[PDB]
Amino acid sequence: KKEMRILMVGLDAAGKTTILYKLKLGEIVTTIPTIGFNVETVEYKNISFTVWDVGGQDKIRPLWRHYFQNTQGLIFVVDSNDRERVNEAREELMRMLAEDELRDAVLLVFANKQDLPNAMNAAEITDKLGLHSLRHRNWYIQATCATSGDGLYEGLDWLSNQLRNQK
Amino acid sequence: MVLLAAAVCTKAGKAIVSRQFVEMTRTRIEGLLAAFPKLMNTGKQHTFVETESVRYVYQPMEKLYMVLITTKNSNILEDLETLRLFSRVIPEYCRALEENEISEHCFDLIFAFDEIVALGYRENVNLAQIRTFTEMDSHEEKVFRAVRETQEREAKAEMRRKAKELQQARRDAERQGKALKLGAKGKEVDNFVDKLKSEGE
Amino acid sequence: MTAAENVCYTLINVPMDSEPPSEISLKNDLEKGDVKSKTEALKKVIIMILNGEKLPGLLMTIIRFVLPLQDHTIKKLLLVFWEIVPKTTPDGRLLHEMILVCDAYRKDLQHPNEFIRGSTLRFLCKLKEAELLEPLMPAIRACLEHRHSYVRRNAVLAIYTIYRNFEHLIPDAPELIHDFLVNEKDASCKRNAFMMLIHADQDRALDYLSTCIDQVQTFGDILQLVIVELIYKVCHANPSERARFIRCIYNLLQSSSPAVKYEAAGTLVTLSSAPTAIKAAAQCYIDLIIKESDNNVKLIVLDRLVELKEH
Repeated sequence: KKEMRILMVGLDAAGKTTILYKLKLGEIVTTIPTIGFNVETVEYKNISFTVWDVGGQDKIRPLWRHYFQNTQGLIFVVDSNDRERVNEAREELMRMLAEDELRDAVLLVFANKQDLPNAMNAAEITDKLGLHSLRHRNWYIQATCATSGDGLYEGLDWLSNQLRNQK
Repeated sequence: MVLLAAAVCTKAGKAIVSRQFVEMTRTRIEGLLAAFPKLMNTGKQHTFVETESVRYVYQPMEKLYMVLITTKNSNILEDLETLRLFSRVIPEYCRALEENEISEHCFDLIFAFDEIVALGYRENVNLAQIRTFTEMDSHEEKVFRAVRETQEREAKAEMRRKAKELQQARRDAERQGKALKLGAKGKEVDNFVDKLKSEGE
Repeated sequence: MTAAENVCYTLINVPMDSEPPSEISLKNDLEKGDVKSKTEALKKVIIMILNGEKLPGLLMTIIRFVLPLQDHTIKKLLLVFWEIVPKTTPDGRLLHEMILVCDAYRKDLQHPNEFIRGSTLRFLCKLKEAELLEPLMPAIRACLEHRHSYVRRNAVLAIYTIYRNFEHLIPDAPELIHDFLVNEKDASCKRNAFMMLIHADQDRALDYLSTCIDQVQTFGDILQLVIVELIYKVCHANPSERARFIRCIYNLLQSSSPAVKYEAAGTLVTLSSAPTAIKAAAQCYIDLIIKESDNNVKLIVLDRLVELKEH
């Protein structure tokens, strides 16, 4: 099985840990904001994805740099209901994408919490994050509900196909 | 009434392992352990040494000494029972009472010593309880692991099922385009109290 | 603080016979080794740090590759590693990396293995960093209600040390431990709860003792010794209380435990100067010297008779 290292990052309360355990255990884990990281191995289509869920709190964001090394795919989780912090999520994403160690990393953006009535749609998040300005980077945005699991498998299927063609 | 430290020393006076149960500086405990071999009197029929500040209580173990460092006001009866318990713990981990085996098993000894004494007070433990506590064999952990392995198996089965469905959906999308009573209990205590009252207390 | 002025709970004087493992070798064994190689590498790292070597480059390697392991030996060795590793910068600030370690302590306090919980609680008694203890307080409190006496007895000691060093983290600790002591059945848990109350709140310890004073003779020797220690401290601070406890201490002179007899005789001399009380204590010492076969006991109890004679 091809082993792939994936870094999952984003702001606090974006639902990163809920996505990770929904993929691994099939269940919704009610998570307090992650004050650390989780590492879990998820198997999809004979690829073993080692996913690193790093906490998104302001105190933890400076530590994301330590996880960039040997990252083949980047999953950026955004709370699509949090309109106030979308600009902060854009700045942090752009700061990460400027790092040379992430230059060859494939970007998957999860527009999470699409089940909420005030959630920004995937197109509005694409514009607010400025994803169309990214040159020479393969990116995809998927609308996701971490609680139902909707869109999570479509995002992984895209990631698996991209990482299979990169060799 | 406080056990300060427990140490295993060579007959040459080298401390191999020491565990402290109270807040001591490294310089203080190393000083106390370095003084011990010079303070040891040979040819005496007792196994303690007192300084101005501390008491050493020790037991010879072939080429080694098991040493307890206590306060001068520590209860010697409790300290001797504690010393006997420490001396019985060493052979449970070390087959030979030599410096090399004590050095190889130093962490197992530290873990066993922490089961005997907490904050300078002796725990009510026997050798079999120390063994049980150091083995860490938990029934709850075994049950928790068995439940978690079962959940991981189910999640793996579901993930394989969804992976097949997605791969099939892609292929289909590509295809479609009255006796006299003598003696009352407690009379001795009452007589003692009545004597003390007669003495003005 | 220099390593020599720091609190030292462990001394290991192993002759480093073999070439001292390079930091790069240790790092490779910790990252890529099997559980046995990781265990031996971690033992070597602990011994090197105890002998005054500074290995700051290994901290994150241990956090990433050793901390998530579920091996019981590695879990215990990690508690010894966290006891000795510098947690603060030279300027006294907590290292940023320690936040990742704090979540591991919280997981270990919730671990299904009761011995991991108990060992982690015992380690927390040695922690001096309030910022690491604050997020653990809910998990430490939950360990008081644990089904195993091994967890409960160590949870009482953890609460006692946290209250003593950082009262603001658990200001209700004396009340919480009093309610624990009243409901507890395990003798070791009762002793540890009572010992905390002697140091933190003597009035609550006295209130508990007042409910059980007539039953003290039926208690285990460990609980009797801690009760004698309370009676000594209270009667030393407040001489008016002596009249209340003389009868209890005299009953403890008849204990089956020679350790309790010795401590009760020593305490009786401090409670009463009356000739009858001194005679009872002196006879108890003479009887201990005659009955006890150990020359260490004979000599030390003889010194108590010599101290009595100096008055």
